Amino acid sequence: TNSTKKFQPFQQFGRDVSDFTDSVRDPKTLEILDIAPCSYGGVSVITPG
Amino acid sequence: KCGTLSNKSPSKLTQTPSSRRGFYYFDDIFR
Repeated sequence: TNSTKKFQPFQQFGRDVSDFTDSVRDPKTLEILDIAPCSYGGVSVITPG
Repeated sequence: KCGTLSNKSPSKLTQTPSSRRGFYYFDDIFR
């Protein structure tokens, strides 16, 4: 997704508290991007035996 | 070729305390 952080040109990647890649620059263009996992939410099942 | 000074005063070694100066970016990772 699009992101609103602009940093100095000696930086390429971005790490959060858990050392996971969250913000990146792009090649083939110059634009900052945010990466997020697509596994989310809690799923519970109900069975009558 | 280079100039040579004749006389000069001896260097004085007075000292001053710094105050929270001289820090640098130690990494190239955005935080």
